[PDB]
Amino acid sequence: ATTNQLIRKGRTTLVEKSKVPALKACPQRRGVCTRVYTTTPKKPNSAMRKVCRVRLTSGFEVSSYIGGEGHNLQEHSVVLIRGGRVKDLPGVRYHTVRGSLDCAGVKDRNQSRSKYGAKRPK
Amino acid sequence: SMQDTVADMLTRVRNAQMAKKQTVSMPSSKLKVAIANVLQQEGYISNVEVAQEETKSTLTITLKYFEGKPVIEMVKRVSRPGLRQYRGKDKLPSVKQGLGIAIVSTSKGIMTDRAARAAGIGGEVIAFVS
RNA sequence: UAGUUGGUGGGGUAAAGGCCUACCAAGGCGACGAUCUGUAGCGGGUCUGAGAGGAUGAUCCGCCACACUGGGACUGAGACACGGCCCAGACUCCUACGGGAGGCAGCAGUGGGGAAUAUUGGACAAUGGGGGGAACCCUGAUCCAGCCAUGCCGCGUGUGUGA
RNA sequence: CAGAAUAAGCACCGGCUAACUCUGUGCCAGCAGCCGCGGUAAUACAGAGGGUGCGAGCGUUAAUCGGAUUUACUGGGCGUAAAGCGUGCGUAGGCGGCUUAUUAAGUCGGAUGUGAAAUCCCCGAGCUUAACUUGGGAAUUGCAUUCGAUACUGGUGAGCUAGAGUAUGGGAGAGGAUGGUAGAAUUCCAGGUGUAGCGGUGAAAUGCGUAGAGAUCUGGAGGAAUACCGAUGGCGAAGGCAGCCAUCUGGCCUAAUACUGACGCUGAGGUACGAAAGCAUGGGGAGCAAACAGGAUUAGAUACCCUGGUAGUCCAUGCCGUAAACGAUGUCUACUAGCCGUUGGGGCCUUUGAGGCUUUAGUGGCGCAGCUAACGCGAUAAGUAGACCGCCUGGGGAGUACGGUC
RNA sequence: CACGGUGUGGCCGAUGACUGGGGUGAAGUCGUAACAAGGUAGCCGUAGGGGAACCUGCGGCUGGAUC
Ligand SMILES: NCCC[C@H](N)CC(=O)NCCC[C@H](N)CC(=O)NCCC[C@H](N)CC(=O)N[C@@H]1[C@H](O)[C@@H](OC(N)=O)[C@@H](CO)O[C@H]1NC1=N[C@@H]2C(=O)NC[C@@H](O)[C@H]2N1
Repeated sequence: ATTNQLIRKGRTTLVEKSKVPALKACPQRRGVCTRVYTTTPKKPNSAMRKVCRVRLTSGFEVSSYIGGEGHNLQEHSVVLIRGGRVKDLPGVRYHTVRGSLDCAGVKDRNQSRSKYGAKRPK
Repeated sequence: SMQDTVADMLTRVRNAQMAKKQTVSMPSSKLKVAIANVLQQEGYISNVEVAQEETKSTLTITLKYFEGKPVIEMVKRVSRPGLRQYRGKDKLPSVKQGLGIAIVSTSKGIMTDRAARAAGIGGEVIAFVS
């Protein structure tokens, strides 16, 4: 581009889009579990993944992953969701915080307890 | 069309040096003569001649070679008709840490960047030579 | 774009001025973006970056604007006035149905919203502000205290020996 | 004053990235920022042992800049990776040959005023240290006024001819428009000779023929296209243009004088032209041939093959505005080894007529330097530089939807 | 002159029986269009036809093999 072309038309910059639009620039969001179900991963993975469909205070209806082994969630539970992708479950872009509102902490764990929200055993 | 005769002169010099010519000739003008005189004083070229046969005038430059390489390794137009460059006395460019010369047109004549710094004036940066 | 652009006579203001009005003329703005439309308080500054740039405008300081929503004026040196007046609108409260009352975006606090942000505290001793001749009175400005690992900085949770 | 007495957790150990083994489970349970782990010996899942990094904190999520030269002013690209408009002309704008005088707008220098305080930085001071507070500086890269300089750019006056253009002689060409005309061939029609096949395919069949085909000879009708020449030839801005003749008409090449004196280059919007197919109205219709019909092939055949055949292909007057509209390479200018062809001209030399040197404008093959990721380009650059315009920013969704113009 | 009312138009959003195409997943069905001369060279524009990739006509390109 010549100097005259730069003066007539500048350099355009392309705005970026957030990977977690349902959070609406908040670190976490409250929601109500519309569904609690199980999905299968894409290839080359094979498992039985635990997912929930949650209606957020932002107005969106999204899907969140439940981490750890064993969860007490059912429909109409009130949960807190944060960002985070699974990358083997299509369309799942958020995680559920274990041990926050209705989600319980994972039991029988003693390593990495702050994630999964397990209190320190005596 | 031809719109930058200074750039034409610099390009002729660069191509002649790359082709190992001994002499390079072009149509003449007082600005090119001044630039050639500055180059000769700085030692990049050997001799400058002007032949005035008629209304036309021809400028001739004798080139220098040293240990199988041309003396002028880089000559670059800086200010151009499409973008003119002016610098103050505190922002005059330095060409490879002073081992080169930046030709500057100032209100006191055409001189090198260090001469302009010594005189405490700025001007238009014509070319970088090294 | 038709008080629209300019001019004259007059009005009006603390003061220049289409600020207003009666005539006269056809002017004025626009690709150097007018008109319309979306978003937005601005700056000193803050973060990042080698720099050029990019992002941002809490806490401190300057300027502007607003005070339940709109339209006005009064008093006064100064307001079109957060805790003043008049009018209109929505909402809320007391009533003995005769009649009345109100505006926390001041400090504290309540409900709600939210992932999330504190006490219905003390004193005018200090610095200021208002009144008074003074004594002195007022001051949720301010100076302090309470709560929170929210951040920065500092310290401790012991030292030596002991095969 | 009494007494170690009241006081230690969090993340991680496959690579990026410092820190490794054992049990449990067997593509399950689960982990995961990216690449990826788990299907019986899992350093990657869960526990334990050990270790690593931090420490009153440790991790996760969200957000900004960076790394990102990933919008490139500093500081990128467009032959084949994304990217040159199909091609011209031209408006605004950008840029613009040489000499000279003048001006001081751009440009440069000095002085003065201002650029609040706080903040950042430096030297100190006070906090038991540090955070923090604070004195003084430096900085605030800016703005304004005024005084100077005149190399370059701009303005003004004068001058010049190397760019650009004009007149006069000569030359080549399928350049364009209109009309006429010639020869070969296909098809149809009539007639003469003459008798069983013709045509078609890998092989066949549909089809034609004893009211006589095919073959052969003579004569008519009509349409479309121009063998040989013919060429890596020519002309045109591009799209494109081929028998011959006349009329109207554009550009180009070439020589020497004379003339004007920068009159130039590019070009957002705009506008003109623009293969084939297609559309409208009226004509024409030999051959060919989308659609369609029949015969074959095939598992099926909707196709490739065969026999027919309508629109169309042709003319007149208009529209449409798209192509792998390609050199996948925008226009203009200057410079940078050589060798061998060819087209249209100019000059010189031999010596009788045909050759040899040059020079210029096109068109080709190699190739030094240089450039490129490579392939390759290489005076017809994709090399070295300048002026202006167009365009690109991962692959799909998508040259799509909505709106608008035609 | 604020607020208000009437008539008629413009713009923004939400919603709507039914309907069209797109993407992702999984390999169930029908074929084999492209990549070798891919078994009819491929592709571009345009027009017609067809269950579907696609086929055919006209013009164009080499980003086509072998002679
Ligand atoms: N100043 C304005 C002047 C305008 C004028 N245009 C002059 C000009 O500017 N020319 C520039 C030269 C660029 C040239 N077009 C590029 C090129 O040549 N190939 C494109 C690059 C592809 C690849 N990287 C090379 C390649 O595959 N090569 C083949 C190859 O050698 C050979 O093929 C086989 N199978 O062996 C040959 C036989 O066919 O074909 C060549 N291919 C071709 N030969 C043709 C040709 O030269 N042209 C037209 C077109 O047909 C060309 N393709």
